[PDB]
Amino acid sequence: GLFASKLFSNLFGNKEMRILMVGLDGAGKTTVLYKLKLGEVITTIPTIGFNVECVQYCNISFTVWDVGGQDRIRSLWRHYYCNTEGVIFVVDSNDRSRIGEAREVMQRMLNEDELCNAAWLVFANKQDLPEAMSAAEITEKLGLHSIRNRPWFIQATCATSGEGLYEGLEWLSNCLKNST
Ligand SMILES: Nc1nc2c(ncn2[C@@H]2O[C@H](COP(=O)(O)OP(=O)(O)OP(=O)(O)O)[C@@H](O)[C@H]2O)c(=O)[nH]1
Ligand SMILES: *SCC1=CC(C)(C)N(O)C1(C)C
Ligand SMILES: *SCC1=CC(C)(C)N(O)C1(C)C
Ligand SMILES: *SCC1=CC(C)(C)N(O)C1(C)C
Ligand SMILES: *SCC1=CC(C)(C)N(O)C1(C)C
Ligand SMILES: *SCC1=CC(C)(C)N(O)C1(C)C
Repeated sequence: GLFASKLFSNLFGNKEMRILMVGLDGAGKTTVLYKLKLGEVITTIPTIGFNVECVQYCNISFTVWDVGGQDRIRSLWRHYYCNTEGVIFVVDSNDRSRIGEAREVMQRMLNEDELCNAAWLVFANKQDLPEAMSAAEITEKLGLHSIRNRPWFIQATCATSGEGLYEGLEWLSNCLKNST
């Protein structure tokens, strides 16, 4: 009775994963979310609020909400509505000038008690740019090797084409597998 009823409870919980997309106002959170969700790159613009996206992958229903990464939006991050199982931090690779802003911004999100249970998947955007930063530089500067207190990873992605985007959704789904 205890085990059975449990298996019945997962019916309205399993097969569905919650995702969040945020960060800097110039990283390209909107560009990627639309590429993996719509499969095609469209005209992106500064998002002033949040935008949910229903996408299906491997029989699962990944929900990716894209909230403005701007400073003025930073506060809005506390209106996610508690549900995101994993987050997707977008960091511009070709923009070394702000490379510290993105790093410092994620820290604020990572230092939040209200977000100490959500994931932090980092995806270096603008990788398609001829001067796109390598994973070694973005990782080192971000203290990836020095940070082992929060589940976060760095991945090189190109939203303009969408390469590597699929792999990201696959890596996350494996990390939870419900049981986790
Ligand atoms: N070439 C290229 N440009 C990109 C890519 N992702 C974003 N951009 C550029 O970034 C700008 C818009 O990106 P956004 O998706 O609005 O960036 P954001 O992280 O959503 O920031 P806000 O929406 O302002 O909070 C445009 O100039 C796009 O061309 C990418 O993968 N490749
Ligand atoms: S997830 C698709 C979705 C739901 C609803 C709000 C009903 N709209 O029709 C869109 C397509 C945005
Ligand atoms: S979720 C795994 C999946 C199902 C199916 C369509 C049968 N394919 O084999 C993949 C691996 C895409
Ligand atoms: S996280 C707050 C909230 C959301 C929902 C899943 C509907 N829960 O029932 C509560 C009210 C705790
Ligand atoms: S981040 C999840 C959460 C918040 C807080 C109340 C600070 N706790 O540490 C839990 C893990 C319950
Ligand atoms: S989140 C990492 C992950 C989940 C689980 C399937 C439980 N495994 O232990 C790995 C490490 C693959």
